[PDB]
Amino acid sequence: DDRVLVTETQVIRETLWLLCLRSVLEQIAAY
Amino acid sequence: CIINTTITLAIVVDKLAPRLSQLKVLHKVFSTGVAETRNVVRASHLLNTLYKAILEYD
Amino acid sequence: MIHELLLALSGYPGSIFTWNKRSGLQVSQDFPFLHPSETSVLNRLCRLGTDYIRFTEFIEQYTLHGIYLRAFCTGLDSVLQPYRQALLDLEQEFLGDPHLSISHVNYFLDQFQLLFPSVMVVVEQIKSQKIHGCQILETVYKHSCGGLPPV
Amino acid sequence: MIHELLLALSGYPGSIFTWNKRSGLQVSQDFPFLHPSETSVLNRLCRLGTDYIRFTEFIEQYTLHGIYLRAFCTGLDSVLQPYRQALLDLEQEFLGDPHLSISHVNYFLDQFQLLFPSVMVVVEQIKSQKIHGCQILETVYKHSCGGLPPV
Repeated sequence: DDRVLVTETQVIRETLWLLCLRSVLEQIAAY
Repeated sequence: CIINTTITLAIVVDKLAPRLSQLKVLHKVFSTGVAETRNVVRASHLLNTLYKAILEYD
Repeated sequence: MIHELLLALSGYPGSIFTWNKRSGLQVSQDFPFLHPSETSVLNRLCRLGTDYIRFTEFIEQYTLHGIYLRAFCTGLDSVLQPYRQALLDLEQEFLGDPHLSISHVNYFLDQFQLLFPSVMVVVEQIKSQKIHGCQILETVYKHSCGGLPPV
Repeated sequence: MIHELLLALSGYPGSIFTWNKRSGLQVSQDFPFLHPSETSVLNRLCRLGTDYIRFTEFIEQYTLHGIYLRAFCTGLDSVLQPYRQALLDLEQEFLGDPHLSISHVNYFLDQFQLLFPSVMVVVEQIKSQKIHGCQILETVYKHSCGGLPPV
């Protein structure tokens, strides 16, 4: 199975736009 | 502060605690302002939900 | 791309922001340089551009006749003035620091996004019912008793 | 491993620091890279993490009802603020010089290690006796005349 392998800081920027990785994101998604 | 100090996941979340708290309230206050047809019952039942939801938080 | 957008929100469409006579302003397709998640907020941002274009096209066309229609368009540009002025500003802020993203640009519109929609059907009622004469001074008044403070 | 620990002391358990619903935070077993003598101080360090987790789980759960219980948790986060702030600092000191060991990290907690334990039974008396109503303003007061200055 292939994956994109995003960097780390890119996630926070994406999270701001929305405002274990599958777990932590799942919570912010609920927001 | 991201483009210009280290910053990672567990820090931005805890920094946003007093916001992700205030946001959860709106998901319950607005849920009663969206679940409903006449224009006088949609506005009365909404405005009355607030005055009830505030007395819960006193 | 910033100065590219600030023109698309002004009434000038290009390759990145195609123009369709029926739907309205919208992004063409996925772009490699930008992220694939922004393709949404822009489409949410264009729902505003379509309003200004369909506004100014009607304003110029003057279409029906009568002074009360001429003056309505004459006044319709006055309420639309803070929209333009607030758009010229966006370029100045981006000219200073080059670390501002589309998020801040989308945030700046804020008030215009919740105003145009309510002032869009007032125009549609005119062009769809041939409201001729002084009867406009009521059709606009019946919508003046709205709840939205900005409107 | 440092930044690994500073998250375990924040409320996020992982492979190195397993989580058990009854006992609490604790180290899984011996690790070859680290020394076999540290397996103790960490267990002494986790006796603090278990407190913060069992704190924040109760704080979120809000559990019993009444405003005086809502406000108690509302205030309970305020006293718990210097704990978090003093934890963010540990990362900064480790970011500077890479010669700091767990000894210094254990030393930094100092005050939190002798505070949480005395402020743990105050919560336990509430959830174990159904202290409803204004009776909290005494159950917390009867423990306010304690000798420990920090408490």
